[PDB]
Amino acid sequence: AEYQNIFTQVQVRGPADLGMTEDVNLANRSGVGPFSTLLGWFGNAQLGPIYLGSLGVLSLFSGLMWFFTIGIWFWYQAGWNPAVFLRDLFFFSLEPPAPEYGLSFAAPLKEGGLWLIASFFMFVAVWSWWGRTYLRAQALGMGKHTAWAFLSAIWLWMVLGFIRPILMGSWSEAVPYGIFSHLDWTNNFSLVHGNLFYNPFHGLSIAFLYGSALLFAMHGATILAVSRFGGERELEQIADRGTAAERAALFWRWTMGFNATMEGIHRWAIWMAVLVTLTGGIGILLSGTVVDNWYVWGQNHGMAPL
Amino acid sequence: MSKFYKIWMIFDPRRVFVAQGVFLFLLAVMIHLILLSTPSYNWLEISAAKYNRV
Amino acid sequence: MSKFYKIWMIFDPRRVFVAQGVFLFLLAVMIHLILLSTPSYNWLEISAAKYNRV
Amino acid sequence: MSKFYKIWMIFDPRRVFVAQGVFLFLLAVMIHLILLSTPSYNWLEISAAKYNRV
Amino acid sequence: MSKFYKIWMIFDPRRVFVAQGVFLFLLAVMIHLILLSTPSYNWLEISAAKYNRV
Amino acid sequence: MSKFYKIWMIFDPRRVFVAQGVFLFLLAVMIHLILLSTPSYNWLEISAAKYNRV
Amino acid sequence: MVGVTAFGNFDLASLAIYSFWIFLAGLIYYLQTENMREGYPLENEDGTPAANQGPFPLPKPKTFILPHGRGTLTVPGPESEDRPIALARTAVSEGFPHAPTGDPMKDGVGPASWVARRDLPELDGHGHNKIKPMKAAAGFYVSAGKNPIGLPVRGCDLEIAGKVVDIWVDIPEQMARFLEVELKDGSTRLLPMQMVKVQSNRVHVNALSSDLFAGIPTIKSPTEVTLLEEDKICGYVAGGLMYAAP
Amino acid sequence: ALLSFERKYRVPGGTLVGGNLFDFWVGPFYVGFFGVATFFFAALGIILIAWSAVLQGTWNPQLISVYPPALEYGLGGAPLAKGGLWQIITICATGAFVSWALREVEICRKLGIGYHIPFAFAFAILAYLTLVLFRPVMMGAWGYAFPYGIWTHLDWVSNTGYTYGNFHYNPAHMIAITFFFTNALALALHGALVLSAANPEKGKEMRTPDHEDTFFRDLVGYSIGTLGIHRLGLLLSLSAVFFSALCMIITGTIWFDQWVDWWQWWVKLPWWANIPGGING
Amino acid sequence: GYTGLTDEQAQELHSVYMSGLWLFSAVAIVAHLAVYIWRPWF
Amino acid sequence: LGYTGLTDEQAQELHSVYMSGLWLFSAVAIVAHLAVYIWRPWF
Amino acid sequence: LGYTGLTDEQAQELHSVYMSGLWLFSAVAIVAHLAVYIWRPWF
Amino acid sequence: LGYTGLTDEQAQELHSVYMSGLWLFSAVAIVAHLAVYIWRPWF
Amino acid sequence: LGYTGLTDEQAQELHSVYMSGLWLFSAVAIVAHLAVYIWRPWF
Amino acid sequence: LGYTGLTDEQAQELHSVYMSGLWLFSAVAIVAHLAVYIWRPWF
Amino acid sequence: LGYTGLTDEQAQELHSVYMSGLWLFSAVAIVAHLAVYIWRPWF
Ligand code: BCL
Ligand SMILES: CC[C@H]1c2cc3[nH]c4c(c3C)C(=O)[C@H](C(=O)OC)c4c3nc(cc4[nH]c(cc(n2)[C@@H]1C)c(C(C)=O)c4C)[C@@H](C)[C@@H]3CCC(=O)OC/C=C(\C)CCC[C@H](C)CCC[C@H](C)CCCC(C)C
Ligand SMILES: COC(C)(C)C/C=C/C(C)=C/C=C/C(C)=C/C=C/C(C)=C/C=C/C=C(C)/C=C/C=C(\C)CC/C=C(\C)CCC=C(C)C
Ligand SMILES: COC(C)(C)C/C=C/C(C)=C/C=C/C(C)=C/C=C/C(C)=C/C=C/C=C(C)/C=C/C=C(\C)CC/C=C(\C)CCC=C(C)C
Ligand SMILES: COC(C)(C)C/C=C/C(C)=C/C=C/C(C)=C/C=C/C(C)=C/C=C/C=C(C)/C=C/C=C(\C)CC/C=C(\C)CCC=C(C)C
Ligand SMILES: COC(C)(C)C/C=C/C(C)=C/C=C/C(C)=C/C=C/C(C)=C/C=C/C=C(C)/C=C/C=C(\C)CC/C=C(\C)CCC=C(C)C
Ligand SMILES: COC(C)(C)C/C=C/C(C)=C/C=C/C(C)=C/C=C/C(C)=C/C=C/C=C(C)/C=C/C=C(\C)CC/C=C(\C)CCC=C(C)C
Ligand SMILES: COC(C)(C)C/C=C/C(C)=C/C=C/C(C)=C/C=C/C(C)=C/C=C\C=C(C)\C=C\C=C(/C)CC/C=C(\C)CCC=C(C)C
Ligand SMILES: CCCCCCCCCCCCO[C@@H]1O[C@H](CO)[C@@H](O[C@H]2O[C@H](CO)[C@@H](O)[C@H](O)[C@H]2O)[C@H](O)[C@H]1O
Ligand SMILES: CCCCCCCCCCCC[N+](C)(C)[O-]
Ligand SMILES: [Fe+3]
Repeated sequence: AEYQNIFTQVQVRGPADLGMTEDVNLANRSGVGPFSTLLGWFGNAQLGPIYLGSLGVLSLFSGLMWFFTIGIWFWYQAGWNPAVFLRDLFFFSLEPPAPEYGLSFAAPLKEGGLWLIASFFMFVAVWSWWGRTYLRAQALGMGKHTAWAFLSAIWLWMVLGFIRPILMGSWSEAVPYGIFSHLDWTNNFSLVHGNLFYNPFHGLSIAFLYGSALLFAMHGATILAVSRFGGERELEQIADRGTAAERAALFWRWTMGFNATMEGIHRWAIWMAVLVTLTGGIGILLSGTVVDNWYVWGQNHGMAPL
Repeated sequence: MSKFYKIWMIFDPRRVFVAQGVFLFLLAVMIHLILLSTPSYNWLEISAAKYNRV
Repeated sequence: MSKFYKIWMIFDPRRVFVAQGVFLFLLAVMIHLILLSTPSYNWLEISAAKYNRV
Repeated sequence: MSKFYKIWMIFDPRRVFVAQGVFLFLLAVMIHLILLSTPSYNWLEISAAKYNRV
Repeated sequence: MSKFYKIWMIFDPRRVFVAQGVFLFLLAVMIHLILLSTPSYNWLEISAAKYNRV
Repeated sequence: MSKFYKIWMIFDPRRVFVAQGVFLFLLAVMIHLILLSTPSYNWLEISAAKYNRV
Repeated sequence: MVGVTAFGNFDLASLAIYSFWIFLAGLIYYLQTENMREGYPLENEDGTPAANQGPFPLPKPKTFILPHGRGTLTVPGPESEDRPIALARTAVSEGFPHAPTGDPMKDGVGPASWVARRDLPELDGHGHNKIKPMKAAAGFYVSAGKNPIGLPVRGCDLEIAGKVVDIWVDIPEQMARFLEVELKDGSTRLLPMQMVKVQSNRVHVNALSSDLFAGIPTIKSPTEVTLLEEDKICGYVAGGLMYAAP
Repeated sequence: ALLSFERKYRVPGGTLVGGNLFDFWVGPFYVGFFGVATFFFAALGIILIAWSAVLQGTWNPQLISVYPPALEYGLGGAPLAKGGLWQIITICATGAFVSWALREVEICRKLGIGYHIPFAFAFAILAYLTLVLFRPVMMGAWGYAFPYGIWTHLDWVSNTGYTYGNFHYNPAHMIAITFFFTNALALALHGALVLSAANPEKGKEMRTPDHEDTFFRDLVGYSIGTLGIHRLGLLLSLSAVFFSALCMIITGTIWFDQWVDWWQWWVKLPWWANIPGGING
Repeated sequence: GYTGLTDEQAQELHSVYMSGLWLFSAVAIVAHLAVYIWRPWF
Repeated sequence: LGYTGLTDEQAQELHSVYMSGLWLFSAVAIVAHLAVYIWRPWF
Repeated sequence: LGYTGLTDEQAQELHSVYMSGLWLFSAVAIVAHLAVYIWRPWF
Repeated sequence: LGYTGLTDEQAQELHSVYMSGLWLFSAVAIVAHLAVYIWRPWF
Repeated sequence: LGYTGLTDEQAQELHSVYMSGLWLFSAVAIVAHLAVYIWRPWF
Repeated sequence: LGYTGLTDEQAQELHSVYMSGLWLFSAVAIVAHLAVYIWRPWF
Repeated sequence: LGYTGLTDEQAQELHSVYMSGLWLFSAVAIVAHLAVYIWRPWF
């Protein structure tokens, strides 16, 4: 049979890689954890070390409180029964306050008060993690592309839970903390605004979710195809172009009529993924605030018969 | 009950002050937000009823 | 019992105190939230009923 | 029977002490949650009926 | 209590000011948001009804 | 408050000025949109009602 | 502010959807011109610049500094396939294949092509060699999988071509790169791991047949492989799927 | 019009059909045997969509739709104005996709690279063939396939989804959606991580894959590697499409009722079906 | 010898480990005795 | 032994101070529980 | 200290200009608020 | 011990400053609780 | 002598500038609360 | 036989201690079953 | 101060031209606002 380079047939293990200390505070960085043979069949086997500094403490402890607050509400909702908690785990939900309160913070802890407490913990945990994502790149002297790409996903996160509920004047517009609960919110959000399919930015946002899936299947298959020429090390292909980068480019040149470079394909990748949540934030922020029926708005804008 | 000053010979002062500062901030807001949630201690609503406001 | 001092010779003092500190706070937050949920011990509501604040 | 100390020539004391502490606390909270769920042992709700607080 | 100046030999000034500046802005916005949310302290509405504008 | 000039020996002028420009502009646009939303202070509507342009 | 339109039906949602078309057009211009930093300007079938260069202008040069005093790479810049391309065109007109003027695998054309890269080893962040034999790397062992050392190497013609002597490993990535295989001639050649199939009792190389291992390009140092040697070895072996499976 | 390094790669060979009959390049495109087939099928299907517009009476591209034959025709042929044109365009699209996948195989052989790309494209083709061919054939009529309109193929999705209630509750849908979200998240991380290494802070040396591992170990405590991330990206998308086609080949052929009711098998397990409390008890 | 202890080190360690174990059970017995008086389960 | 690097003399100093905080913590807990039981007993 | 590379005189030079703009920007803001409060007070 | 390198002189000087702020923070909290209890008790 | 490479006299000066800005920020806040409380008390 | 690095003496004393623990565990099991059978017999 | 390399003579020359354009653009804006205000004032 023919080797398709999808699983490593042979694993080689040596000293634990402790990383490089460009400007990293080496005190905060922990020690190397275990080695996973199962993960070694697909990628690296080494787990850790992890940098837990000042924004790591703030993010992990706030993220713990957000996670633990929702858990205790689920134990209360289960009547403190371990079996009932297991049974109805996907049905429990922590919900925002009723629309009668608007944006006011005077809602009882059982009627959207714990939601505000959990939401604050999530606000601190997510935003602190963006700062940690920024600062971890800075200590290694690397570009901030990870921080700014993450900021695109935070944009949709802030539109769903904070920005739009402020603009709509009530916390009841926000997303409940549950598994089946936030699926119902998604289904009902479309029905209230008249078939969200006809939102132009939801349509664009889907174009880049399919485009990301299309692009990573293309890029991942291209690299594994030219991995026989040392194509996986894309960083050294950028510095000194080799036969892997030339065959990868000439495949898509002969197929599509245009191609990319080894570095330029990762600009397509980052820009295709950030538009998924950048466009989604606008479409969500326009729903109800500017358009309260996307099928009727569509009818006036082509897109649908009169 | 006096040799607690040795704890700064074991624990990094920078990490301890940061964790303690994070803990108090999160704790203070949670208690303040609880008091707002309880209608009997919401000091904004209490004054509204007392002084005949909205 | 008098030889319990050798636990530190096994466990890192730095790791034990972190694990214990997070443990106690979540244990204490859990217990308060259980009393808060139960109407018989919600001291915020018990005081309101006593002093006619609602 | 008076030779059980030799288990510690087999198992690392650090992994046993961590695993045991996780096990016992998880076991203890599980039993306390079983008693809270059963209404004939809910000591929070048993006391409410006895002193007629509700 | 007059030795708090020694905190600057521990924490880097470039990091404290950024941490402090972010915190004070978000605290000010958070309190201003609470006041606007409650109709008793929404000053834009208070003047609107005081001068009979709407 | 006479030694504030030394803050520039800590923070790069390029990063401070850009950060303020984003902050000051976003702050002003936020407040202008907050006023434009409230019907009492919407200066475009006030002129129409005052001059009977509708 | 539902239904508020500046003109016609152009509301705030129309301003947003039309602003995105302009932003997307600017982004596609940027993303495409950032991908013209290699392989441009376009050439004719013989080497001269073509009369058509496309709608998109070339970008402006950027300098890449190299991480171990290896120089500054500026793209786009002067380019040349620094090697003797041994091909003769099959037609006077353009768009037709070029036939090799001899042995294609040795001459380095077609699917057996190689690029004249920097003739130095690739370095990790510590400045050492990224790839080195496992018996020289310290502490490296085969943690899982069939240890493919001492197994015979069978070619695509189902004839044995040698047996594995060592494994060349990527030190920072911690993955196997090449198999060093000793031939009946007594010499050693490198075979990329992606091109081998390690079975339970042998290593099968579908690309080359038995009487082609002696033609794999060799390495100037027993414990050090350079980018030029990697490209010749990888290009030669993978070029046998087309020119060496008759 | 060749790339500066393209002359040594244009060699004759690696053609499944022909060998010199259709072995040439028209501009940058490779015209294989299946390039001739792909162009004919791509061109015919487009002009049929243009022709179906004049039968529909519209020129707005967002209103043009080609509808499948009505449910009264079953699985046979149909008149051209009703649904016969859809069947020709579906055949033309099916021919163009398979020829495009087959044409990519000839390009892989001529460059001597692996066949990962054509294999991954066949997953898209199989998902498409599931929606227009396999699933309608099981259900019994061509009228269950989606129409060929920009905004009317969304109406097919919405109408089909709400036939079974909220489609979020399809268990294979949830798995597929998870793979799609993970694939886009990993694509943002992969592009950003490589770009930050190639474009460091300022006046700094280009970083190394040792900085790429270190960044993600500092961040999330693990790093899948440079080879692992590309295997993962390929497998996340193929998995996303596999469970996409899985969730629709079981909808209306095996499962017929609301997808919410499926999850009552868990909530009605015998050992906790009767315990009072919670949401369902 | 997997953990690298000596024979007397295991003797010393296990003596303390049992010392804590009987301390834990002594509280557990008192805890279980107190509950049985308050509310028996048998 | 000595996984953490603490000597026997250093471990005694650490444990002695650790118990001092433990007993201080529980004494507050005992007074707190005694105050609650007098206020609203649960048994 | 001195993490920016500016000398002592440069920080004096930069601050004097920054404060000039700050007072100039604030002076307009105060007049802007003074006009608005006269036209339509919010208190 | 010796995990951070702070001497006894440094540890005593660090603890003395830190414990000074602890009583300053605890005194403000005690006054705040006393003030709130007079205004609106919870027991 | 420290964790940040700052001499004691450097720390003495930096803290004095900081506390100067903190009294200024605090004093302006006290005026704001005092004006708001007289305008519309929250107690 | 090998396969682990044990010896005849090492396996015998390992079995002696292990099997003694097996009887100790079964000693509790018999007593517990006997008490349950007195309380609520299932036979 | 060499963040960009302007030699204090280009910056003076550059800033003179920028202010010349700045005043011209402000001059046209003032005329436009005076024209709109006389047309229909917004105050
Ligand atoms: C019936 C329901 C409606 C519908 C209602 C909605 C609603 C409502 C929304 C979407 C949105 C989207 N829809 Mg839709 N959608 C429908 C039909 C579809 C169909 C289809 C084939 O029919 C598809 C493919 C899609 C796909 C999409 C995406 C393009 C888009 C989601 C982007 C995203 O990744 O957000 C997911 C990513 C985020 C939300 C960002 C999260 C990042 C945060 C900061 C990270 C937090 C981590 C957290 C703390 C956990 C930590 C864990 C530990 C770290 C381990 N929809 C139908 C018509 N859809 C969203 C959108 O924006 O579109 C406009 C959206 O709000
Ligand atoms: C399976 C994983 C993902 C994937 C992978 C993937 N796609 C691929 C490939 C791969 C690996 C290619 O190699 C191939 C390629 O070359 O890409 C540039 C391709 C490709 N995927 C494409 C599109 C595409 N992929 C999609 C999805 C996905 N592709 C998956 C999510 C989608 C979605 C979700 O909508 C689209 C639109 C093309 C860019 C390209 C294949 C081009 C092709 O087939 O060329 C020949 C055919 C034509 C030129 C057009 C023929 C037109 C018909 C005759 C008429 C119209 C028929 C059509 C059904 C009408 C639709 C109407 C409405 C529904 C709008
Ligand atoms: C839901 O349940 C609720 C929340 C309602 C109930 C739950 C309540 C719980 C669990 C409460 C838990 C409370 C706890 C654990 C409180 C602990 C509080 C503590 C320990 C506060 C300590 C504060 C100490 C402070 C603020 C000290 C500050 C010191 C300074 C500011 C000085 C710093 C300067 C220094 C150190 C310079 C010295 C440097 C040199 C070099 C000498
Ligand atoms: C759902 O079920 C419920 C929750 C209702 C019931 C379940 C309840 C359960 C399972 C409860 C479990 C409780 C347990 C196991 C509690 C254990 C508590 C412990 C062990 C508390 C110990 C506290 C000790 C403390 C706080 C000691 C603090 C000491 C210091 C702060 C001093 C610092 C140390 C110094 C200074 C050492 C210095 C010396 C040197 C050499 C540096
Ligand atoms: C919903 O919440 C609302 C919005 C209602 C309430 C929230 C209110 C909040 C949080 C308000 C916060 C307000 C703040 C933080 C205001 C702070 C304003 C400040 C500090 C403004 C300072 C402005 C200073 C400026 C604009 C100075 C500019 C200086 C120049 C233009 C001069 C140019 C400088 C040069 C040339 C230096 C160059 C270097 C040399 C050597 C010459
Ligand atoms: C659904 O079906 C139902 C449940 C209704 C009925 C089905 C019941 C079934 C299928 C039950 C199956 C039961 C079985 C197979 C039970 C087997 C039980 C056994 C064999 C338990 C053995 C326990 C052994 C123990 C606890 C041994 C402990 C040993 C020690 C504590 C000594 C410690 C070991 C040391 C110190 C190693 C010595 C080291 C050196 C170096 C000498
Ligand atoms: C919804 O919210 C509303 C809109 C209602 C409220 C929002 C209000 C806001 C955000 C107001 C903000 C207003 C601001 C900040 C306005 C700023 C305006 C400025 C700064 C205008 C400046 C114009 C300057 C110009 C046009 C200068 C042009 C110069 C030239 C055309 C000449 C070019 C000269 C060169 C290049 C010099 C070359 C010299 C050398 C030696 C090379
Ligand atoms: C046995 O289990 C234990 C108890 C140990 C732990 C178990 C925990 C469990 C079961 C956790 C379950 C967690 C789940 C199901 C989480 C689901 C989360 C979901 C689906 C979230 C989806 C969307 C959430 C969003 C979009 C949140 C957005 C929030 C913001 C954008 C910021 C919100 C901040 C606000 C609203 C204002 C806060 C400000 C103040 C001043 C309160
Ligand atoms: C491609 C990127 C660049 C786009 C062009 C650059 C300018 C961007 C702004 C264009 C705004 C004008 O866009 C134009 O708006 C009017 C406003 O109702 C639309 O509306 C007009 O046609 C529609 C559709 O028949 C009618 O329902 C409507 O009654 C009529 O007024 C036009 O259909 C649209 O073409
Ligand atoms: C759906 C089209 C399938 C065509 C597959 C490609 C052809 C395979 C056989 C090629 C070799 C044939 N032949 C006669 C030379 O042996
Ligand atoms: Fe890549």
